[PDB]
Amino acid sequence: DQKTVHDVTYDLLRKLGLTTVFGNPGSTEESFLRDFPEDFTYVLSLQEASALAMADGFAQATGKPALVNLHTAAGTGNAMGSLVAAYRANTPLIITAGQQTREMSVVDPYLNNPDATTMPKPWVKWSYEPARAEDVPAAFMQAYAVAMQPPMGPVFLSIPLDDWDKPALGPAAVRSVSTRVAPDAERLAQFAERINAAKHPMLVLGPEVDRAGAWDAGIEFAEKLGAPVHASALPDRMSFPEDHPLYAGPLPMTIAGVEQAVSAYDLVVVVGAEVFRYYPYVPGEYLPEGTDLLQITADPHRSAVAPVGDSLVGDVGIALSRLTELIDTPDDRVPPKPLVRQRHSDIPSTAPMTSNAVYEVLSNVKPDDAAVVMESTSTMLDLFTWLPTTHPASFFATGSGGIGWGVPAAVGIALGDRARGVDRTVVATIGDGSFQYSIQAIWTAAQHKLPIVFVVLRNGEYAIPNVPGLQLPGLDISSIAAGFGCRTATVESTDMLEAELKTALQADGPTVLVVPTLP
Amino acid sequence: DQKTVHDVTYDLLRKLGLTTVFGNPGSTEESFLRDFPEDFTYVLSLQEASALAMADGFAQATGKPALVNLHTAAGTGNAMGSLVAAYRANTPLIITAGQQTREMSVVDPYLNNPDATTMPKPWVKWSYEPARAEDVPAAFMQAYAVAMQPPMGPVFLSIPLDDWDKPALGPAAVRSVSTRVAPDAERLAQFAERINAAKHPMLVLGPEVDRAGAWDAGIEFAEKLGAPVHASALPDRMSFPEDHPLYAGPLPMTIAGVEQAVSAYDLVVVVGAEVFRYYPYVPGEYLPEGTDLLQITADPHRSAVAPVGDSLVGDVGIALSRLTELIDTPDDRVPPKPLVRQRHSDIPSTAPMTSNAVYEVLSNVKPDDAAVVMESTSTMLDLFTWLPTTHPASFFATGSGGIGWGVPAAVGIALGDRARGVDRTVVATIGDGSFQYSIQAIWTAAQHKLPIVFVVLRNGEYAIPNVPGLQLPGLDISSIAAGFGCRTATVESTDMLEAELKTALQADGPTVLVVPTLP
Amino acid sequence: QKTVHDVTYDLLRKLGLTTVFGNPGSTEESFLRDFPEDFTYVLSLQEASALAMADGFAQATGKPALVNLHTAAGTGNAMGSLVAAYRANTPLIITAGQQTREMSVVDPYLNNPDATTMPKPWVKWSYEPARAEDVPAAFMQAYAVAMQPPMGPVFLSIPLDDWDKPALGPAAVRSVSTRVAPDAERLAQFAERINAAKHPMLVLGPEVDRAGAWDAGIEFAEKLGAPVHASALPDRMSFPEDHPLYAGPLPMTIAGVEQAVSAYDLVVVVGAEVFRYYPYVPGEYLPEGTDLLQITADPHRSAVAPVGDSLVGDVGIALSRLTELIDTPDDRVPPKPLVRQRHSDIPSTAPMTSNAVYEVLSNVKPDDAAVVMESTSTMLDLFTWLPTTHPASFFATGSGGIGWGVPAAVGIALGDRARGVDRTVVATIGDGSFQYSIQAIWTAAQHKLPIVFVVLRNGEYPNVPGLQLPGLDISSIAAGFGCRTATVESTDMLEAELKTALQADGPTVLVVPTLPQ
Ligand SMILES: [Mg+2]
Ligand SMILES: [Mg+2]
Ligand SMILES: [Mg+2]
Repeated sequence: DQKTVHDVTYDLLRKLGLTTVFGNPGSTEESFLRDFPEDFTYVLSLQEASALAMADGFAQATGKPALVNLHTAAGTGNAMGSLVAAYRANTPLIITAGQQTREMSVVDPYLNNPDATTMPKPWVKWSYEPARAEDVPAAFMQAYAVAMQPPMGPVFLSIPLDDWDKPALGPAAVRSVSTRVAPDAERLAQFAERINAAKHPMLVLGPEVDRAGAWDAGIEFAEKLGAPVHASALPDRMSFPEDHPLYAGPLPMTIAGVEQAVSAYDLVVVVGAEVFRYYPYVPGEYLPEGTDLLQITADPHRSAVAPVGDSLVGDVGIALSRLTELIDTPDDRVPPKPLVRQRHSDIPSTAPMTSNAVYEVLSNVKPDDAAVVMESTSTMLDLFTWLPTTHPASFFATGSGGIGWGVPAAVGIALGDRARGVDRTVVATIGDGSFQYSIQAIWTAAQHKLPIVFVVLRNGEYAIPNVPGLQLPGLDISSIAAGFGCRTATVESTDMLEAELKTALQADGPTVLVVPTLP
Repeated sequence: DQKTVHDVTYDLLRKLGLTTVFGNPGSTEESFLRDFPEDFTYVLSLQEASALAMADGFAQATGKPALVNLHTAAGTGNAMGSLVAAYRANTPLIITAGQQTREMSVVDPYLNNPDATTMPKPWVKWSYEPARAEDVPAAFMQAYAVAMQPPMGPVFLSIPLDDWDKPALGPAAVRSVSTRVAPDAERLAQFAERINAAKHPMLVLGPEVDRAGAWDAGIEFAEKLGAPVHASALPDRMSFPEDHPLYAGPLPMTIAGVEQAVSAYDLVVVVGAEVFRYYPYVPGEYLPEGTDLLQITADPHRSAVAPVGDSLVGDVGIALSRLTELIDTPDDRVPPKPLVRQRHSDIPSTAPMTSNAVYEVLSNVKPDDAAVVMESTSTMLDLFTWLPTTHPASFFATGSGGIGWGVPAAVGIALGDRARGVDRTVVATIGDGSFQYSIQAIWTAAQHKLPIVFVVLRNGEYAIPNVPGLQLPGLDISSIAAGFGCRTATVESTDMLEAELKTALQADGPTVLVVPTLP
Repeated sequence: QKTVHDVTYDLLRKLGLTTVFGNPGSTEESFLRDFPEDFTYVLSLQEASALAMADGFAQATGKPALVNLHTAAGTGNAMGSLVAAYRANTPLIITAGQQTREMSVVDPYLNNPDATTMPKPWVKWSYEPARAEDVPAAFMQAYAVAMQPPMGPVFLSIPLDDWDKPALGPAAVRSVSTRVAPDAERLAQFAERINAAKHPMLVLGPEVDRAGAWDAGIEFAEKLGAPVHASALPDRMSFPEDHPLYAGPLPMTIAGVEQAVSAYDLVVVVGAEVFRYYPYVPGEYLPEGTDLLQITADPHRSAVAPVGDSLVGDVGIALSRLTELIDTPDDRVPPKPLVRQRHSDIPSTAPMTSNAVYEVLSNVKPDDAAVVMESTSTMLDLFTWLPTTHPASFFATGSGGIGWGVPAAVGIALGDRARGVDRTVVATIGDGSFQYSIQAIWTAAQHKLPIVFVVLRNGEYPNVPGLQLPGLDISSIAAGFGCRTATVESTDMLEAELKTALQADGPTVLVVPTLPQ
């Protein structure tokens, strides 16, 4: 009748709010999952890359940590790609895996996970296997503490399967931690003074802003400062309304490009974005002479690696509210030149159509409060042109740039919306290559009847001389989708796209719309 | 006109025989894959877990190392589960990933893979990123050297994308290494003396024997010794003919079970198997009093972790041939009690049928020289009963116990058979849960028109109190298979199974046969 | 025309990293070549001493310091000191030479393969640049990582051919946050919880002194009016031990601390671990009815706490702000000042008790001296006779590992001299501890540092082997390394030799025969 480690750990998890587990069960996790409490929810994915990316989307949508459970070394390993994405997104995930029993692990038995704590390195804030069964509950509290303290991120706990049935020491202590630190006030005041002195400042608001819930504070600061506001290149979140008069669009993604974009300004203020998220290499100066840079981030790693600038560490939400109070109202600052999207319509059109046609049709039917998930690199321009983000927490893309994230993340986001009482649709625009990586995640969408519309752009190739492995012939994506239980159609025209979109928006459960598009 | 690192590295790869690359291409790998030589082959998989497991099967079937190419941290991470399997199988894989350019990596740009060498740890023999572009070719030679020296295993090389276009130092030196070491002759002679002295010896021949090409040598030794011959529990390879009069079947998979199985013997000789591959925990003595143990393995890690016994390190093929010469012909050794399979027939039967029905139908139609790939844990007894392995290199299962291996490994094995000029069919029996993990691999089978028959046992659940996540409703596996380009049928009876099997064996290209079976 | 070497030293000068501690070897030659005239190289005879000396120098100056070590071998020799620097949150930039990129692929002699793994898990960051041209930016990055809170050591491995390559241009000079502030809203909740307490108790730990928050701590403590404990096993002391609210160090066991807090309804832990336990004696971490708040600059220390609600933030900022936030408590009947049981063993002949030794010390110790302590067995005597009354005036090993105090004392004195603080360092070191890093006293002699090493000689560190230290003439060893020395025969002679040592130029080693205990 004594409480076991299992009893008191689930009791702690409930108090912490960790009542949803994403995973794929195996033998080494049976003692953990056995007698799963009735008020907890287990979300099954067919493959671990999907489980962890789903948890990532869930955690991001709920603004709360999520628990993942993986099958020893094999399952942990399958999730390592999604782990990089979660780590780059600063998502508070508690990743657990079963481990062989302490009674046999010394002989390295079948499905042992030797040196388990090394495996997820270097992509976790913390990796741990308790020295004894009795500390499993405190280890969970600690995992939550590490994950949730800034900057947030995933952690790993390996638990020998025999631990769970051991007598507990007693109830687990329930702790709470700082999820924010504030900027040093004296340094923040120094930054404000430098900002007041600028003649031609520019403001960059990156993904940390939306993740801090600081959308409104960013707007209030941006409007007082009166400067043009850029977003991050290659954003995994969007943190400032893209229809705002001050919006100047995403930064370029190269050194030379950013150099040229900032050369008009005497000061760049970067809040919640890296300095800078560069992708392809085009040589230049990180910062052109005559342009100074300030950086504000909650992640000391991001200020540490910055090639240039003066930085400070602090929650970006606190920083923005405070900066608003500290800066002067500029004297007659000249309104930035409005951002103009080169829109032209390719509607109507028959399949195969341009990606430009596809995104315009989407913008005509997309509900105003829908969330957009993006995983189609060849079509970023189309998303920018036709689907501006105008609400907080309504745009998501891979934290790392690795694909196979958006499909399971969409399932996680919709599960998250349902848990937090938000009624909206998730629209995911995914390339056909990207769609294949974690295609099995759509089964979970169908199983939970999630309002997700997956719009798959089928052009028969990957989004990239004589390079092998780019072509994707011989895929009937509708059959696969139907096979996994999703509603589906292959669209023949912009009219059919529009009509199927309207039907999908009203359906119970997810739909996969396959849209043939041009290469 | 000067040779680049790219020129001379592919020249070296060709000389080494590394002319097939398994992977999934990305931006950070473009400079590697560009101008891919015409006589090389690129095998595309839709997801990295599949790419690496496919390479694993290819390498095992060809008896030669294979090259894998993965997309920076994201792609490396997606493959980590299959990496554990390859590492546990001692498969010589050279795993490479692209890395961000040396011109920008210091600022941790998008898709950088910081501390890349730590990531695949602890599941590689060696992990390396060259200190300069010019050493890339020597680093490949070294990767091959480490992978190929005993015990074989996978290695990891991370290559900054800018390296490939740098001027080479000159042609790369071509080296060759030992792929075997021999047992210390004086210690092996000591072991032979101990064997001569046994009154009731037993012999265990594990997966290293088949991987060493030592099938015949194992038979010759086993026949001279006259002892019963067990196989490994949970075998990833089978190394001794299962229809042999001396065959006593696989060992049990628990401590108590093995204890009881070996207690009749005064000496257990374990060649090329772990001591012992235990799975579930049932307490006992590793070795009962009165029973001694000798262990011979090419992997010092396996002798190091053994709880009991005297061991020696050496190639198992060399050891077996030599032991044959060293041991006495036993005087009138009593023939072991024959192994009797509890066969009873459930043919004919309508769907859903017993797994016993399914495997008997398979045994009636399976070509004698077919390879079997196994990934259906709830049906190991059926495989044992109806599909004995009677040829070398004709049985394969996951190295680690992690599922999602057999489907892509089957594709790799068939590609391997085609490369090495062996004409045979691969029959893969896969559970429905297992089939989902790396389901996209079947697209590669269809793209290369491989003679693979995937027999999927659909019982609606995973092969395992109150445990969540075991049920798999709402999957139409035929639609998915057809969607990926494979021939397919859903069988309704043993008659239909037999007929579809015969049709599949004659088809060009793979077939997925979905067989409804009982829970 | 400018090389990587040129622009890196230029950047280091601008960062203030102008003193280098180490012992140079072949693989460092290219780094140290043409060492600029305005930089200072402090040589130690062994690497453990070099890093611990850099630790003390950085703690004393309140600035980062650079350490340069000889490839795998030299880095390895310093790993024990690295643990101490890492536990103390000292911002040290540790560099080591590496074999040339031209050869390292063949694993040549003195190569350091997988260099970045070696100092793990005891650095915040470990790195070997992907190319020569990134070396200057790597140094800026190392500074950034070490200096951002919580501070700590980092490791850079530099292939020896990198230094002579052409630089890309001047290195960008960046500045970073060295503090974050508490979340104001969370701090305000903590303040409310403090106001609601009937009988709170305050713990002030080593972070407070490292943040220069001695005054803020006094101000807050005096307004709250609660008893004030210090950390067990302190590496710094942050609150005057002659203050009327001072209750002494916490016990060092679970059962002990459980008992110590049981009178209080709320424990407020600022800049101390929760809690620094050493021997195991079982209990509950907190008794029922006692709650705990924890404020630390190190997220690791809040993460591992077994109990409590915590927040992360600079402890100086938190203290100053808490003072403004809490109520003025009413009806103050103040806790009575701590009464130490003091009974003299003076005068006395050697071998004397440590009780005698410390009282003699208290009689002659300059009021503004720094104490460096490494004698676990005599902590009670230090508490009894040598209370810490000024900020930044007590130092002991960050980790618990011995061999730290001697080199640290050398670095502290060099740091005082660098920052223009005129004071004496008094180090009280057991005779076993004095041996680990005894070569460090050579650097003290070489730089003529005002350090008085008081070595408590009792011939030991049961039944456990390896505890006996016979056949050591420490006085002759010290003189051999160039230090003034004396073996004292009585309290009178101890006192006399102390006065001479405090007046002498350069360090003195006083060997004091003490009774075992
Ligand atoms: Mg495409
Ligand atoms: Mg099944
Ligand atoms: Mg002593």
